[PDB]
Amino acid sequence: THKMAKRRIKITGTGKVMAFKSGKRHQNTGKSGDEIRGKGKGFVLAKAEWARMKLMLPR
Amino acid sequence: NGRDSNPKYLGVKKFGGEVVKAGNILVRQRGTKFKAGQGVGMGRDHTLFALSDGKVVFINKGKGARFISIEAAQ
Amino acid sequence: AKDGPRIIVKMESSAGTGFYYTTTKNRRNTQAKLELKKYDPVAKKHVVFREKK
Amino acid sequence: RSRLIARLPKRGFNNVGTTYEVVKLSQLQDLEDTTFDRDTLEAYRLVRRKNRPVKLLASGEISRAVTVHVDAASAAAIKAVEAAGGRVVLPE
RNA sequence: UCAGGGAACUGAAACAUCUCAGUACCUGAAGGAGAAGAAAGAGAAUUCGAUUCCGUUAGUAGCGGCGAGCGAACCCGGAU
RNA sequence: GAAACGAUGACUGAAUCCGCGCGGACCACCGCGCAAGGCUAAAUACUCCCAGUGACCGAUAGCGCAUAGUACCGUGAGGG
RNA sequence: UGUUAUGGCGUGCCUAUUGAAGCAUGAGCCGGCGACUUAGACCUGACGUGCGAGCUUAAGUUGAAAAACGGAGGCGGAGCGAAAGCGAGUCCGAAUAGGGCGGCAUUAGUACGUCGGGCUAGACUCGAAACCAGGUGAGCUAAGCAUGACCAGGUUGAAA
RNA sequence: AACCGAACCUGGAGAUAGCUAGUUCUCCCCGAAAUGUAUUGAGGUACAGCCUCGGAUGUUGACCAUGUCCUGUAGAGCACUCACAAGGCUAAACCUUAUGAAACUCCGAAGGGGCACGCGUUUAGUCCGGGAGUGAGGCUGCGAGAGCUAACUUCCGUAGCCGAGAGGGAAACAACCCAGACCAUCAGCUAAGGUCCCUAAAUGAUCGCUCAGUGGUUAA
RNA sequence: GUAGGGGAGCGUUCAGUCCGCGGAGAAGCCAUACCGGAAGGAGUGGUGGAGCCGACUGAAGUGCGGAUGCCGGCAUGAGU
RNA sequence: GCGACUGUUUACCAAAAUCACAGCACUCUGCCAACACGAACAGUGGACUAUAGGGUGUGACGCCUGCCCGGUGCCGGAAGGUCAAGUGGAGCGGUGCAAGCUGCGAAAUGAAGCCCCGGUGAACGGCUAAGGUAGCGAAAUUCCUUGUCGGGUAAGUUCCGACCUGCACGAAAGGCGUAACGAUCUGGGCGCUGUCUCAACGAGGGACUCGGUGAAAUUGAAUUGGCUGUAAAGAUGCGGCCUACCCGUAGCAGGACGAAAAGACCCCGUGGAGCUUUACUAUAGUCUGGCAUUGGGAUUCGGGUCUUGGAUUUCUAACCUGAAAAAUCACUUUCGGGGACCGUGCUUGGCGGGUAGUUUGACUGGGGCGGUCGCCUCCCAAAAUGUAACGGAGGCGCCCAAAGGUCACCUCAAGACGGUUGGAAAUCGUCUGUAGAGCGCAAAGGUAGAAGGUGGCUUGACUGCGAGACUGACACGUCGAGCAGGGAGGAAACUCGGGCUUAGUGAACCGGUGGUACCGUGUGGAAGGGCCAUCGAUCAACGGAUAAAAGUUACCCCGGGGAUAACAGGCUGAUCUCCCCCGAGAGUCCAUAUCGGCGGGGAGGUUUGGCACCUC
RNA sequence: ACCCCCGUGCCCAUAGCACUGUGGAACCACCCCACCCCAUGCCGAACUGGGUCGUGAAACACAGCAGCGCCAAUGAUACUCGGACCGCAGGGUCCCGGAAAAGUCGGUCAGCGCGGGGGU
Ligand SMILES: CC(=O)C(=O)N[C@@H]1/C=C(C)/C=C/[C@@H](O)C/C=C(C)/C=C/[C@@H](O)C[C@H]2OC(=O)[C@]1(C)C(=O)[C@@H]2C
Ligand SMILES: [K+]
Ligand SMILES: [K+]
Ligand SMILES: [K+]
Ligand SMILES: [Mg+2]
Ligand SMILES: [Mg+2]
Ligand SMILES: [Mg+2]
Ligand SMILES: [Mg+2]
Ligand SMILES: [Mg+2]
Ligand SMILES: [Mg+2]
Ligand SMILES: [Mg+2]
Ligand SMILES: [Mg+2]
Ligand SMILES: [Mg+2]
Ligand SMILES: [Mg+2]
Ligand SMILES: [Mg+2]
Ligand SMILES: [Mg+2]
Ligand SMILES: [Mg+2]
Ligand SMILES: [Mg+2]
Ligand SMILES: [Mg+2]
Ligand SMILES: [Mg+2]
Ligand SMILES: [Mg+2]
Ligand SMILES: [Mg+2]
Ligand SMILES: [Mg+2]
Ligand SMILES: [Mg+2]
Ligand SMILES: [Mg+2]
Ligand SMILES: [Mg+2]
Ligand SMILES: [Mg+2]
Ligand SMILES: [Mg+2]
Ligand SMILES: [Mg+2]
Ligand SMILES: [Mg+2]
Ligand code: NA
Ligand code: NA
Ligand code: NA
Ligand code: NA
Repeated sequence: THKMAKRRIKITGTGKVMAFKSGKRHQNTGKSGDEIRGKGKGFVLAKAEWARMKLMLPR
Repeated sequence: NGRDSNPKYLGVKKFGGEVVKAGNILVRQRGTKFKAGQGVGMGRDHTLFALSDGKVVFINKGKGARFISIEAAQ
Repeated sequence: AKDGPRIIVKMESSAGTGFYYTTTKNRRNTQAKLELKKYDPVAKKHVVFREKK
Repeated sequence: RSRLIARLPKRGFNNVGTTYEVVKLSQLQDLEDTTFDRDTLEAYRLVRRKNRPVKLLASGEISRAVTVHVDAASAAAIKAVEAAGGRVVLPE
C-alpha cells in the first residue's frame, strides 16, 4: 500500500524497520511526564522480513 | 468468582555473585524489602538498580532489613 | 480519563508571551480559580505561567 | 493491515524535490590526469545520470590541483579543492 | 472498433463506499479496420509542436471507510 | 478534499485588440495557446477463409465431429 | 521351479485420528483417462556461469537453413531527516546524551540460466445451497376473454 | 411442461468453499508439534517456541562437583488473624490444659533456580539467511484444584511413554514393565518375565504357612 | 520414524547430436529360475508384421489403488 | 364440539374446525374518481359513476356487542418552538501600486412535517389511560388434574350435566344460542358380523416343479461358527474354550451396528435464501418550496431610483378537456367549461418494509437462558519466574492545590488507675506499650531512624536527553544514574523531572485548538498539507470492523461434525434398589416373634444424571 | 601502662526488661533565671539564651542479680532427591542420602574500635 511508503518503515542502509513510538501522541493522554516526548526511533528483529516485503522495491 | 485475575511478576533479577553494569536492575519489589545498599539506588517502585560496574552482594541482618551492595573489581 | 460535566478538568497552559502547554489535571472541587504558577517555556525561563484557560 | 502495518503513528509528508548526484572527491583526485570535468566529458568518468543536477562532496583525500565544474558543491568540498589548487565553478 | 444502456457473485477473512468494472450481457452503427486527428495542448526548457501504437518513465507522483486496492503524464528511444 | 479543468440536464447568459481561454481554489506577474465548422493515407486490432511451419495430439488425444450439430433428449431456448 | 500336506507365526488398504482389523469413511473388477503448472525485463535466496567498480539493454531495424545492430532505461555508486537541505555526515536539540550511516582488523556488483519461495491471475484437482444479465415457456397447471358442445331416468311438489 | 419459501436454458464462471475428499517413481540423512500470546479468535490465521538445509563462529553447549546468593512448598508450630475443647477467674481480656488452618507464620527442609569456575567426562550451543510443518493430543506415577477422596472425567505442573516405535513380557490388549529395528546368518550370552502339559526352560534345593481350590472379584 | 526439509538416481514422451539395428524381420504383447542397493534392466523363446534400442544434452501434457472420480468393457446377485 | 348451509383448497402422504359464502360494519373515492398495470403528462383496466366502485374485518339467522383512547395510527384544530434550498449581506480573509478581480459567511425571513390541543376504538391494542356489562366457563382454552359431585357401565382418565379455586374465557382477531346441513371430530345404544376368545374347511391367481426368454439394488477381499474376555467401550477373522463332514433346495428374518439417501434433529461455518419490524441504509412512490413551460388588468403591502417582487382577485392568445361534421387523431371552426392552478422537467426537505442490499459476537463440559471478557491484590502456584478452569475472595475506570517538592517538628492502637454536662467508647493526666495503629480507596508486601502526623516557603505534576537493565511473539509497559538550559527548599551536604508501590486506562485512521514556518506542482503569496504540544473514545464484544444495523424460519437449502446434544451401549454409582453392622426404644414383662431413632459398611447396574468413550 | 567519664562506630536482644547497689562537683543530668535572637496551633515542658548553689533522688553510667525474655545442642522423629513396591481406594511401606520445627540439655544480660577529658 502507498500508506506504507509513508509508514515508519524506511529502507535503511542495512534493511530493518525504522520504527517510532505508538504509546500516545494525539489523544488519550495528559498524565506522566515526558512519556509523550518519546518521539524517537524503534527497531525490531522479528518482523523486519514481514514488513519490508512491502516497500523494499520503491526504496 | 472466576472473573478477575492478574499476570503480575516481581522477584529478583541479579543474584549474588553476578557482575552487574551501570544501570542493571537488581531486585523488583512492591514495598521496601530490599533496602538500597552501597552502590545501589532505588526507584519509585522500590526497584533497585546499579549506579556503576561491580559485583552483586547480598547482606542480611536477621531479616527485617535487607541490603544490597556492589563491590567493584578493578 | 473520562470527560464529562463532572468535577475537575484537563487544563491548557498559557504564559506571559510564552506559548506553551503544561497539561494538568485540576479540580473545581476546592479552591478553583487560581490556576496560576510558573513553568518556564523554552525561553529565558521565569515567565508568569497560568494554566488558567 | 491489522498486523503492525496499521497502528503505526506515522503521517509524515511526501515531497521528493531535487536529488543531486553524489560525486565522490576521490573520483576526481587520486587517479586521472584531469580530463576537465565540464559537463560533457565527465560522462565518461562514470557519473552518467542525466535529468538531475550535479553535486560535489569531499571524501577522498590526496591534495591535488584540479579544476571542477559541477552544478553544486558543499562547504567542505570547495574548501578542499582550492585549498590544493583549482576552482569550483557554479552556474550563474 | 465506436456509441447508448449498464450487474452480481467475488474482495474488503462480514458488509452499505470502492474494488469486481464500466468487465459480462443487451442494443445501434460502420469497415477490411475503426477510433482519434491539424492545438483556446502538453509542460516548465522562454521547449517540444496532428493522432494512434510499442518500450520506458514506474509502479513514481497521486488517489483510497488513507482499508482492500486502484494507478497517470511529461522528457527520451522506436513503428509510422 | 484547498479541488482545477473537461462534459452534461435544468435555470441564466460575455467580449472580441490597450481581446479571450488555460497554466490543480484565488490574485498579480509571467508563460503557452487562440474554441463554439469539416474532412483526412500509414503505424494499430482481429480473423470466417488460404499457405507454410511445429522439442502440436495420433483418436479415452486432438475441434464436438477422422464428419455431425447427425443419432438422441426437451414444448422451446438448448443440450449433444 | 510348480504344487501340496503339516507345524509355528499372523487383527485388509486408504483416509480421518488421542487411538483402526475396525461393528468408522471410500472402493464390483480391469483397462484407459486424472491432480503443485503457466505468465509478468515482478520480489527474494541458494547454485552455476560470462564481465567486474562497472554491469545490461526494451521496443525496434536490417538480416534468418544462421545473427547482429539498437544504451530511451534499470540496477552499483552516500547516507540521514517530516521536509527544506546538508553531506561522511544528518536529523531531536538553545553545541556534545543518543538513534540511523560511513570508517571497522576487513568484505563490490550486475546480467543471464536452473531451482526454493513470495506476489498478481482460475493457481494441486473435483464439488454446494446462491446472486446477476439475457432469452425461452400457459400445448402440464392456476385463471381471463370469445365461440361450440354435454348432463339416462326417477322423486319431492314453491310462487302464481 | 412429471421434484418451485422464487422456473428452465445460456452466459458472467474454472463464482467463492477458514469445508470435505483425493493428491501417482526410488533409496539415503535429520527430524516436529498439538505450547505461549493475539484475533467477531476458538476445528481457522500472525508471531514466538519446536524442525531441516547453508555459512560464520568454533567451544560459550550437556551432565556433575565445589562456592555463593535467592525463593516460604512439605513438615511443624500458637507467638499475629479466624476458628475451637475443658476448667479456673469475674461476657471480653488474662491463666492452666488441648486444637485446626489454600487464602495464619515464632520457625523451616528436601529440592529447585541464577551466577562464577572447572579440580573434571562428554558434546553442542549461538548468530545470519532459504524453506517447513505444527497453534483440536491421550493416558499413567507424583503434586493440586473442580467432582460424591466418582468417571477410559475435566483443567494445570512435572516425568516417562503412546503420537511418527518394531521386538520380548503382561492369555488377547498403543499408553504399563523390559528394550530403541543398517542389512545378512540352521551362531552365543542376557533383561523384563518364567521353567508340570498345550509354547522355549530345574514336577529344583532347604526351613514354614494355608484343608482353603484361598491363589483365581471388596468392606464394616 | 509421520508432517517437513535436504541429497543422489530410475522410468516415459517429444527434440538435437553420435554409434547403429531391421525382411533371415522392429515396436508392442506373452513366458522365465538372470543381473543391479531401489526405481529397473538384459539374455533367450513364442507371437507379430513394420520401424525402433543405447549414450549425452534439452524441454514437459511425466510415473496411480483410492476422490460415493470419469469412459469403456466384463462379473456377482442366478438360471433367481 | 366446530363450521350455518351448496361449494372450495395443499396435482404427488393433511379435504378438515381452512378458504369461500349471503348478511353486517368502518372507511376512501366528485369521475381524465379513488385504485391499479407502465421505461412513457402514451394507452388501458376501474367503466362505455354515491344504496356506484376500491380496501378491510366479521361470516345465515336470533338476542346482542361493555369499560379504557396514556401511547401508536388517523382525522380535525393549530397561538407558539424548531426546520431545506433560496432571498440577503454585515463582518472576516487573500492577491495587487490600483481600479478590481475573489474565498468564508448572519440577524431576519422561508413549504410540507415534527412537538403541542382535541377527537375517533365493528383502528392496532389493553382489561401505569381504566380495568370485566351480558353470556359462557376445567369448554378445542386446563397447568396442579384422572379436580369435586351426578349420569352411563359389573368396572370408565375419555364422554354428558352442574359447581367453582377461569394458571392464560370473553361480546365483530365477535360472545352466546340454534333448525337444517356433514365421506368432519367425540361418546353411548340397537342390529349384525371370524373384528375377537380361536382358529377350521373350500377356492381362485402366485409361491413349488419342467421347457423357453432372462433383470435389479448391492458388492474391499473371503476358506465367512458358538461361548466369554479384550480391543475405540457391541467382536465370524484377537485370545482361550466348546461345537462343527462336503455341497444344495424349500422357508423364517436375530445378526453382518443389512441396502437406498455425506443426516431433514443438533452444533459448527464471520454459508445461503424466504419472511418480519419502532435494526441500518437507499430507492419506487408521494407530499412540498423555488425555478422553467408562464401572460394581461387592479388593490394593498417592501424598498430603491420608470418598477422590481409576494399574496389576493379577475380576464384570457399558451395549455387541458368536451360536443357537432369524416368513432383514433391530424385539420381548420362554432363554441363549452376549466384555465397561469393542474400536468410535466430540474432542485430542496419530509414520509417510506412496497422494494433492495446486509448486519444481528464469543467463551460455554451441546446449544439457549443466566453469568462473564480489560486492568490491580491474595489463594490454587506444588519454596526462581511462569502456569488453567463456568476454581476459591475482594477492588478500580478516581481523587488531591495539595495527600506535591523540600525544609523543620511531633509518635501510635489499646488496657488499667483517678477525674466534671460523661457514666460503653470518647475529652484530661499518669504508667504499660516494637506499634496488637496509621498510610484517601481492594489486598499483599513494607514502614518506629517512616512511605504516621503538622508548619514555613514554593510550582521539578519542568524542558532538551538518557549509559544500562527488567518484561512481552510483536506492539506496549516499567526502573534509572549522569549531562545541559533554568528554578525550588535548606546554613549546608543534599534532594526534586507528581503522589509506599502494585489498578484509576486503550493502537491507527479522522478532526478541533495553540505554536512554529518545512512544503506549497511557472514565480511570489495564499488555501491546504507537515511538525511540536494537546483535545474528541461504557470503541467495557475494553489488541478495538463499519462513518452507519434487530429478529424469525416446523416451508427451509448447502458445506461439515460422533471433533458437539437428545436414543442405545460403555465408564462411574450422587440418586435409585437391595442386603448387612451396632442398638436406644416400641413390642404388658422381655432389644433382635416382628419392627430398627442417630449413624456406619457393601452389593446391583433395572431410575433420574454425570462424563462425551466407538456410530451424525 | 591503671582506671574512669564523655562523644562517636562496628555489632544491630546469647549484648532486653525488671529488681538491687554504687557514683558526686573531672564528666553528666536535674535545677535557677530567661524582657530580647528562637519556639511549643496552649504552656520557654520539649526546642532555646544566659549560669550559682544544691543534689544524684530521677535520668544516665557502672556493678551484682539471669525470676522473666533472647539464643539454643546431642538423640530421635516428620518430611523429601533416588531407587524399588503394596491397597479398589482414601493411603502406606522398604533401601540410600539430605535433614526440620518444637521441646530438652545448656548457654550466656556482650564483645570488639577511634578520639577527647580528668584522675593514680
Ligand atoms: C426421541 C429420540 O430418541 C430421537 O429423536 N432419536 C433420533 C432418531 C429419530 C428422532 C428418528 C426419527 C424417525 O422419524 C426416523 C428415524 C431415524 C432417523 C433413526 C435414526 C437412527 O438409526 C440413528 C439415530 O437417529 C437420531 O438422530 C436419534 C438421536 C436416534 O436416537 C437414533 C439412534
Ligand atoms: K525378444
Ligand atoms: K425354468
Ligand atoms: K453403540
Ligand atoms: Mg488482527
Ligand atoms: Mg466476449
Ligand atoms: Mg496390521
Ligand atoms: Mg468388517
Ligand atoms: Mg469400513
Ligand atoms: Mg465422518
Ligand atoms: Mg329428466
Ligand atoms: Mg413443475
Ligand atoms: Mg469449482
Ligand atoms: Mg531415516
Ligand atoms: Mg489447541
Ligand atoms: Mg495437556
Ligand atoms: Mg497424529
Ligand atoms: Mg425360489
Ligand atoms: Mg352408577
Ligand atoms: Mg360437503
Ligand atoms: Mg386350505
Ligand atoms: Mg473367537
Ligand atoms: Mg421376507
Ligand atoms: Mg454430514
Ligand atoms: Mg447437511
Ligand atoms: Mg514456585
Ligand atoms: Mg481505517
Ligand atoms: Mg413447500
Ligand atoms: Mg472421534
Ligand atoms: Mg446418553
Ligand atoms: Na453487435
Ligand atoms: Na467474474
Ligand atoms: Na391356493
Ligand atoms: Na429487507
